[PDB]
Amino acid sequence: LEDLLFYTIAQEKIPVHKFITALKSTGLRTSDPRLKECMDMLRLTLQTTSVMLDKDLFKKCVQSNIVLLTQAFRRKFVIPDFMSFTSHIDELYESAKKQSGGKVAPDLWGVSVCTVDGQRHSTGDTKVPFCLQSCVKPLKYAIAVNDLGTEYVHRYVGKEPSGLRFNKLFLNEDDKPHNPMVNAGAIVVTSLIKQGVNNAEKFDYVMQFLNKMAGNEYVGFSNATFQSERESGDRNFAIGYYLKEKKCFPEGTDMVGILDFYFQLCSIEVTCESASVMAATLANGGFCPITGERVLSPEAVRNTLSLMHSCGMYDFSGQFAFHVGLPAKSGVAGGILLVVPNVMGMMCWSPPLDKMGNSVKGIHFCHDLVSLCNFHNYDNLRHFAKKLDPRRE
Amino acid sequence: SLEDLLFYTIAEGQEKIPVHKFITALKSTGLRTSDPRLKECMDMLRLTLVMLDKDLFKKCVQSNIVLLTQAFRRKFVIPDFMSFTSHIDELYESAKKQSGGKVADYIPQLAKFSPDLWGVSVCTVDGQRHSTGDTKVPFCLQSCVKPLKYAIAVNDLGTEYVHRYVGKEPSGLRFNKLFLNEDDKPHNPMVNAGAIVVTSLIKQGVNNAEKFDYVMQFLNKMAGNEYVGFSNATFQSERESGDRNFAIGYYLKEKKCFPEGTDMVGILDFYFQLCSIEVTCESASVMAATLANGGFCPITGERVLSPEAVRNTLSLMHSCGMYDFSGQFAFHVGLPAKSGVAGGILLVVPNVMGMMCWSPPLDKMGNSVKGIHFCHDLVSLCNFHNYDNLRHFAKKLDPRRE
Amino acid sequence: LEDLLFYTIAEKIPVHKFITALKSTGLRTSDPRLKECMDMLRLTLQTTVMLDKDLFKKCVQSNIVLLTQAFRRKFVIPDFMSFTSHIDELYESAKKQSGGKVADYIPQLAKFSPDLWGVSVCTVDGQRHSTGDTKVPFCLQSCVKPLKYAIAVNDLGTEYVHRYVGKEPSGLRFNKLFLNEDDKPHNPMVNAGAIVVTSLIKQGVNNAEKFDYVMQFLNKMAGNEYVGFSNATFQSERESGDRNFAIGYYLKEKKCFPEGTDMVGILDFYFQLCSIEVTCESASVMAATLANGGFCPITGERVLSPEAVRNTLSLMHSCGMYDFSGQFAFHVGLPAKSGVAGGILLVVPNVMGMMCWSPPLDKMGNSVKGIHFCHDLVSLCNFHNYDNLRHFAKKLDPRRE
Amino acid sequence: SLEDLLFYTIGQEKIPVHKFITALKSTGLRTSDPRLKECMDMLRLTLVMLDKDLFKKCVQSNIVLLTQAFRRKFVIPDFMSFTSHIDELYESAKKQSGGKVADPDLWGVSVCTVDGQRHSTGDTKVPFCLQSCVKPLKYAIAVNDLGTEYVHRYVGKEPSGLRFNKLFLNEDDKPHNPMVNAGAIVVTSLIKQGVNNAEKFDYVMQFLNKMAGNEYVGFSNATFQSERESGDRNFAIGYYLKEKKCFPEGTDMVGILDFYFQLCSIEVTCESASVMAATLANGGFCPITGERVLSPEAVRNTLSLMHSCGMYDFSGQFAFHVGLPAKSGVAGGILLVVPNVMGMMCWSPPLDKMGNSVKGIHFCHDLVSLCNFHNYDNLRHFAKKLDPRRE
Ligand SMILES: O=C(Cc1cccc(C(=O)O)c1)Nc1nnc(N[C@@H]2CCN(c3cccnn3)C2)s1
Ligand SMILES: O=C(Cc1cccc(C(=O)O)c1)Nc1nnc(N[C@@H]2CCN(c3cccnn3)C2)s1
Repeated sequence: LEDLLFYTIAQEKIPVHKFITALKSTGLRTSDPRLKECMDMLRLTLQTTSVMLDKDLFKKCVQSNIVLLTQAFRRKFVIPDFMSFTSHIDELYESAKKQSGGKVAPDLWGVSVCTVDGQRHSTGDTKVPFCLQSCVKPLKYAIAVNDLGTEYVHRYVGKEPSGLRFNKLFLNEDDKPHNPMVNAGAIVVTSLIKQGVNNAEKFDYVMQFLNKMAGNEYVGFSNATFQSERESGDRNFAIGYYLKEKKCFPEGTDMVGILDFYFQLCSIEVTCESASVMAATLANGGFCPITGERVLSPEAVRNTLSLMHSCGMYDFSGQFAFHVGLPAKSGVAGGILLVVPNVMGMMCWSPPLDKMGNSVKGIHFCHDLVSLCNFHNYDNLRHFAKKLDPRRE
Repeated sequence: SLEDLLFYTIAEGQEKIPVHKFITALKSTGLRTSDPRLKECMDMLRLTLVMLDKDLFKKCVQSNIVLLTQAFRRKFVIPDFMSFTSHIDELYESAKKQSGGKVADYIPQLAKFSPDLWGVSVCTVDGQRHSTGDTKVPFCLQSCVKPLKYAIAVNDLGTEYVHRYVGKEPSGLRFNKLFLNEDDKPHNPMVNAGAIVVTSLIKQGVNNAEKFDYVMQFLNKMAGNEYVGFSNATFQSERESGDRNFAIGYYLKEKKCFPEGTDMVGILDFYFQLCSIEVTCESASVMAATLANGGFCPITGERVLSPEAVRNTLSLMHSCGMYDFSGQFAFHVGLPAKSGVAGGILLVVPNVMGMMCWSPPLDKMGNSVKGIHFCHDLVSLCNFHNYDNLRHFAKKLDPRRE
Repeated sequence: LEDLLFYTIAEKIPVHKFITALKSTGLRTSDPRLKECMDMLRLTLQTTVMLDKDLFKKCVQSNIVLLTQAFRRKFVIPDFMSFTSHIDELYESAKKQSGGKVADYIPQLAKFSPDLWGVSVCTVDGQRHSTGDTKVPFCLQSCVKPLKYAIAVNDLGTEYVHRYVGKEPSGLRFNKLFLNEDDKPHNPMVNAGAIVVTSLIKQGVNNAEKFDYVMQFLNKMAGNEYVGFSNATFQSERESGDRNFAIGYYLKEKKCFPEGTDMVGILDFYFQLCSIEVTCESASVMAATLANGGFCPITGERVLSPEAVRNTLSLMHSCGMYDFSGQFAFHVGLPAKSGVAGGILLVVPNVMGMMCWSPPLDKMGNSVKGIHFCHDLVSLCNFHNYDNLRHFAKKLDPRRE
Repeated sequence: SLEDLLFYTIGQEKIPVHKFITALKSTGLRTSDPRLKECMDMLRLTLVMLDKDLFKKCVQSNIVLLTQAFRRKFVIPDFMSFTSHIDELYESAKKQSGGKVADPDLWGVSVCTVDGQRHSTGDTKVPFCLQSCVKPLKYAIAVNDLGTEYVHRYVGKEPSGLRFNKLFLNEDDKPHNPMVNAGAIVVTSLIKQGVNNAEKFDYVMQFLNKMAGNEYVGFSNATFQSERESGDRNFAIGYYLKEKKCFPEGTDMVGILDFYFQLCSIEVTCESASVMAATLANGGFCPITGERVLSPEAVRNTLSLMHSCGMYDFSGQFAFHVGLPAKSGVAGGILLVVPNVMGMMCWSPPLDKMGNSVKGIHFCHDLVSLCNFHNYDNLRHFAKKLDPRRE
């Protein structure tokens, strides 16, 4: 298997740089956690002789990681021609870049891609930290369903868009918040997680869960955003008191403590790069693609994607489901967390928002992405007219 | 050569293949001997008529060799079809025990149907077929026709024109009491007001008899020429008790929701006719499979609908297709479906198969009790939910795999 | 007594002096209750311009009760001349407000000059005053809604009528919903409620007889002044009545009609009732019948039961001015009903009826000049439902010397 | 002279004091009436037989009021016959024993006419909290001090219609009216702005004392503590209004909520509350003191909104059948105004499903079935009703 792969890259010896170039062109990064042993071995070899790899040295280096390297080089990844795909991503990025309207809650614009096989691409401002805000709502819902199951969670929150052209009603007709993607629903979801412990431990628990979803890439916290959310959270206090009065919380809930935790969760920071990996975990059935670790149950992921599909883009949710047909979640910092199930996760970020509250550039990019590729939920992988299918050669 | 390869597969060391042995093997892939794409092969077999040498076999199968090769090399979307239909039969028998609900009675033609009629038909995107129960009994599409006529409208007129007159979203728990959204358009094509507007868009400028003929011809193609009929007795009854639909018609007219030059009372007549179109589970499953197969009819290979028409139809069936149960159905079942008052549920598994489930008794939401029960069990068993993962699906079975 | 009254007006009374004094009370010489007196005066000017004690007694004796109340300043508004002078000033002030749009949805409405403006007053004692265009016929339209509701309650009682229609404003939900939560039209003053009310009247006879019955009832309310019919308005209403057909089918589906109703026949009758014509003068008498507990003030006949009148006034108060109803109830505080021809039927209970008419409508559908006049009227006089009769700051109380 | 005329009406040489007192009470006035203070002081100084001269000395300072009383010029001339009807209505409502006390057999009705004629039956001297019955009173204070235009920049003027009171704000982002909780909360924020809550409360208490002609007004600290501990719905309203900028600039919203709970906890008796209602019936003048308490504008606006908005979700039915401005509260009080005639307070703790006192609702319907008091009854033609304004 090491030999087979040796011949593919070879003709007596392989220069190390040639192996690295070929590896990167598959879309994997040399820092990928699943390539740690291989890359450690290569570094050790460049020490123990001072740039050329025979059959035997090669086998020694790649043997621990041979399954993944074989899939990579045999073009078995979900997107086999990754270089051609990222060239299209860059063109969509540049086209969205020209849409400069909208209002910040301005010129920063980044897009990151992580496939379900861990292939990575970034364009623009993808290493700048920003708060998740409402992008965290699907993530904490997934955690709640993961730990508690669908039946328990949906005793407290509903499963459908309100329809009302406003977040204006807090409760559906059964006295539950409409869904986990609206503020009242996210507040109730927050109350379900890790009940019985203090806020510091609840927060640590959620942070550890997000670290795993992001394959240990950047997850941080903006104390400045937290302070500001809590000082202008009058609408959220209104929701909290309303839910308390209507008995919407689990028995023994400290409602004002839950609101504080809620503001903390909104203030969690990511980059486009780290958030794309979180989205890829959702695209990959709850397994983190760059570590192989099982993070969320399949039930948690399926429910989260269903509700992002119908409820994730504020009052634009219905239009977005129809035209784009992908589970997505927007936030006021300008983030759009986007999932292409079975294919990839993305995070798009540009601060200026349209009248609906959605990033202008991200919305434009999402429409162009589905115009180009047969990724709409109800596109037919068989016949798709003029679209490109990046899953094929 | 391809015919020879296939000859050896069926021959298994023998010099000649008995005809019955070829037919049995063919049926076990899921294809029917009547499949329109196997016409030349079956014609040749009839001309030959009970033993087939290499040469005679090649003469018979040569015109249809591509399809027969895919069949016998287990390349169909569901390779182990026999095992799959065994699961379908178990789900069928389990739903059969759920005999609650009430048959619709508001007209004599609905009230007449036995509560105990129950059929399920499957047609995969490769034309593999299976039926259990009462699958050859005609019943009216009723609201099951709504996605089909919307697909026709989008096919002929494009998304932009159609959605100038009808919206694209569920109204939400505002029930179905409001006829128009805030932009004075019916909320979507799956509610009565939206379907009435859609009906006014089709084949404009010709009389109702020609509009109806056109729609009937279109449904014939979607069904691969299987049973499509018309119930004049249902039509007469719909039209005499259609007070709610007349209220909608006058309301839309007042709010100028129709294309210029519309004869609103004539459109209502056409609407009642379309609701009275009859299918069987068998023929409707093929229509659903056309939608699962990106607009190509799987048992004919004919392009019937544009990709845009099919995608838009499936999107709206997903969110709007099961009356007030639409949101719950989208969440738990996660498949585009459309129910009707005759007890039909038209069900699409994109890229995999179409189905029609039919049982007259309806739940409190208006949906077939047995069909709803079957749809839940189907997705509990198989990784067919829209947001199931194709790689990691816990203990579900994936019928696309060996 | 005739003698007492003789001395009040008096050795001999010139006829012209008796007539001018009579007119200054606000009564008209044509008042039906003065017929015998005026007949006797005309006969006297034929036989034998001067009236001694004896001739006077012969003339006024048949009508002496009414003439005594008139001359002893016992009418509801004793200084009527001073009151009508205020009415005229309010009229002239509203005349300057010439904004709004004439209704155009049918040719018969679109036709009316924006500048037509009339106000007529009829007190509960039959005192009359008109200013401006008060003898021009126009269709009641929605102004007929309280009148046919009153007829229904008169003939059938409150409990029967309110089995089919509700008793409350829908709330600023506007009038997009045809039915309340109990599947009844919200009240008799909205189109769906008026359609159901129409189905209750004179059931079991044909439309021609239903119409004749309503017309005879309106004639009595108007003390036999002008009540007519605009066939041209009727034809136009019926050919563009799409919204009303929508309501009719909706009500039929929801079983809102009395058993055996011919819904399309009811719609036809509904359009006929909307096309009934009045003048400001004749409609003010209809409003005065409602102000006077169901007795027509110029004939003394009782047109409607006390129950019918009370219920009609209650619903005009809360539901009568379309989406402006709540604002109108708060600021003006009088039962009123508007219509798309520019009419405002206005009732001051225990005091008077009025009809204000000016075609140009505001954005709510109410006559701009009529609305302006109604506000000024209550700013000036202590007529608001919740003004006090004893302590009213700087308002004038016309029912007081 | 007026004292002499009155002397003759009450053909002896001398009037026993008891005979003057019993005749006075039969007009409906009480001997403690503040407007009869000088007369009753003089009688006490005199103390049992009164000649022409002594009588004149006693009644002279109050002679105008005593003349109206004895000449049957009061709004209800045959008061004794009227109170006999009130007692029958009282006994008939007494038999309606359903409903649930807010989480019991007490029943009182008090009448005060616009002329200060008084009658009570049942439990009319037991203190209970106004609760929502305070809403029209504080709205009247706000309009009195600030005018209609300013107040209605912050609160609307109409019933919401909506199934219940599920929406806090109308389409213009104002609470629908002053009689719903959100509207009363905004009204509370308008009163005596810029001073602390203790002074705002003192000011309102002084205003209520005048409306009640100085009869019983108290405060239930126990009710206040309970309202604030379970006021989650009111905190939701407060935060919602704050977010939508519904309060005057510089408002301390949590302080306003505290004041709101205090105002709900003010105590009255049926007797003292009937006088407050009579102030509203009498154009803003307190009938038993003659003092001007509220502007005519404040009173008219208050009565208009009580008419359409005062009886929770029963308001539209009540307006149609009863046709009188009224305001109910969760302690079982119904404050009722018959404009130009009288105020009443009905109190019985058990409430119907709408939140209204069962006995009070029954009494209000019977009162208008009997008498031509509906706002759209006619004063000349009224079928078989009794008109208590006539002899
Ligand atoms: O109708 C129901 C379901 C429900 C909620 C509570 C009780 C029931 C029941 O009757 O069982 C039903 N939902 C509701 N959700 N939220 C409501 N009110 C909140 C606070 C006030 N508000 C608005 C919005 C716009 C304008 N003004 N105020 C939104 S009402
Ligand atoms: O006002 C909007 C626009 C719109 C659309 C979606 C939501 C809203 C909203 O209420 O916020 C408004 N649309 C409407 N569509 N249909 C309406 N009325 C029809 C006939 C009468 N009717 C009913 C229903 C129940 C009871 N009574 N009559 C249905 S009015």
